[PDB]
Amino acid sequence: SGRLWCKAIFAGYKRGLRNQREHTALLKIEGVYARDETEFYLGKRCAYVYKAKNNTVTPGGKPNKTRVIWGKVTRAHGNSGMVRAKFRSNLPAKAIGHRIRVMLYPSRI
Amino acid sequence: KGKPHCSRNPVLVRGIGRYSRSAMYSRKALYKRKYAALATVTKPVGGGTRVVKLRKMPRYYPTEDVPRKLLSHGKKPFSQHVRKLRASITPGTILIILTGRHRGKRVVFLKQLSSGLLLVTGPLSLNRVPLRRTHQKFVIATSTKIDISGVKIPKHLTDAYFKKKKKYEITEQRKVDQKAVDSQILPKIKAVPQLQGYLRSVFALTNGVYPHKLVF
RNA sequence: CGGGGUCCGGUGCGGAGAGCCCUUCGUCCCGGGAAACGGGGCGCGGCCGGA
RNA sequence: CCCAUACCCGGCCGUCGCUGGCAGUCGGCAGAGCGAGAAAGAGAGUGGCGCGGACGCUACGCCGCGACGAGUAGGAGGGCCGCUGCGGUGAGCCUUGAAGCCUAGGGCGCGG
RNA sequence: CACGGCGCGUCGCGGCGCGCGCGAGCGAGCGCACGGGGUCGGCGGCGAUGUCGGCUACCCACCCGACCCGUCUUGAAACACGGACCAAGGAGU
RNA sequence: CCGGGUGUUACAGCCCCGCCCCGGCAGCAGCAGCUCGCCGAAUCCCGGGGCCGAGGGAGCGAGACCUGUGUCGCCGCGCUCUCCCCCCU
Ligand SMILES: [Mg+2]
Ligand SMILES: [Mg+2]
Ligand SMILES: [Mg+2]
Ligand SMILES: [Mg+2]
Ligand SMILES: [Mg+2]
Ligand SMILES: [Mg+2]
Ligand SMILES: [Mg+2]
Ligand SMILES: [Mg+2]
Ligand SMILES: [Mg+2]
Ligand SMILES: [Mg+2]
Repeated sequence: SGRLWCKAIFAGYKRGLRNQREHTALLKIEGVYARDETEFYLGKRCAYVYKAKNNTVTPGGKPNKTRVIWGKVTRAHGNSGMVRAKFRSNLPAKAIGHRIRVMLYPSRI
Repeated sequence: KGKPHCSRNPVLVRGIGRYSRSAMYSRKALYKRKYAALATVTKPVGGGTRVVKLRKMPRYYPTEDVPRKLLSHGKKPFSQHVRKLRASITPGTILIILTGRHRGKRVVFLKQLSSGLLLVTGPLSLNRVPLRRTHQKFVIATSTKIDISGVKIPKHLTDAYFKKKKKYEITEQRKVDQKAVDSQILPKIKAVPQLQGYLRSVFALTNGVYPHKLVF
């Protein structure tokens, strides 16, 4: 009935100043702003959900316009709650500053 | 011959015994345990008798074949894997299903099954979920428990019972088992005030609350 | 009614944004608590409220 | 706390080294080893039923261990890269369609 | 306690060390594994005119990177020189 | 109550110094979970997250009286070929 995930923003790729590695993304999870608070989210699955034009099949339902790129949280980043994430395919750059759902079912509690 | 005795040393740590070699030589009493030095079947036929050879040669060898594999030791089939359970999960605990069709429904937990799946049920009279299996990873175990140490669940229910077959029709055996379990579960949860409504409700996340902050 | 005086309360801000509000499984019986002034109505016709 | 083509661990390609290993496919005519800390014989001798057992080895081949890989001028090697003609060879192809040319099609090779 | 037979025991210092014989250097089975590089003797869904797969290649968008080659030169993106574009020919014999 | 002055334990305290068993008692690099160290042959246990799984005929025992099998080498163990006792189903 309600919402079962947590908001994160796809801030950007793991990078230096002149090089960027697109195989690792940086997520800003809402509400967590320090390293001693990000150990909860380590290993949780994350999803980038977006609409498209063509219909695609969905598990346990009729086809619709929704598509998803899956991934998982790997490790903390920085000192301010930033999180490193790895997805099965590198996220498109058009998702910079957009919503990624981090879920809870890879649970350890 | 000889009855198989148990191991003479308790496991101190995995792979290390409590007693040393000499202590074992003493405890086993080995000082007085010294020791010193198909493919054919004859059948009658109505002629005479024929020596039929079972395990006969194949009538077709393939163009080419793969070689054998090297031997490895630490790999075991899923049947005899050691089963682990989270410390926070004990019989009579409330869980929150996170991924099934019953998303975020508070459900009472009863028993760990043989293959590692949790046998779970919140009495479908109030939260509408039957006897079911659920993976222990995909559930949140809150710190609210009831006492179900004094309830009996049938021994016939198991993973073979819950295994999918093949439209799915519920069986009368399923109905009677669910009734038998819930007739004992329900009075226990009705003793605790405001617990039936809690189980009826559905967990959700609103803005301003974060799982890493909130405790359960 | 507004602005001052005295006085009384709070002041690591419990008249707090480190907060508040709404909170959703649904339906059926009977009982208690709140309400009888309440709830719902392009269901209504007006009166003000805004640059 | 952040990250370089640096360092550590892993996979893959190649080069170099071990001038490494394999002719032992020794089968009812046989007996399946030469990884094992210690230079050298699973030494030879004379006296007190069911007929059965994968792959290999173009030795210019196959297989195993380590280390390493920048490059102008320049040197060398390998190209089952490419073009034209000649001697051989493919009981080769082809009017049931060759050469050539075009292609949002399917692929191979690090590359030609 | 990585101690475990009997002897002849000096193979010996006073017993321990440490030698000579004992069919003569042959006890066997099962089982578990932190043991010479991963397996499952574990599962779940969606599939006929709208869906599944197609790295690359066609077009488009985004983030990062990114100065035009050849040449002489210590030094070339150069306010150094040759070059509008395409086909064929073209130079260690 | 405050300010100034005197001063030497008074209606507070502070520092040093012989001993009383270095007086005695905990305790001790202290979860009074930060008063200040260097470590581990004087060091072990448990748990969590991430990436990967390359290689593919290792043999065992059977004895010329047999010819099976594919859980094998090194390493660390347990049980039996001795006999009793205890506990739980
Ligand atoms: Mg390496
Ligand atoms: Mg080079
Ligand atoms: Mg074209
Ligand atoms: Mg840029
Ligand atoms: Mg020039
Ligand atoms: Mg020069
Ligand atoms: Mg000029
Ligand atoms: Mg000139
Ligand atoms: Mg010009
Ligand atoms: Mg030309």
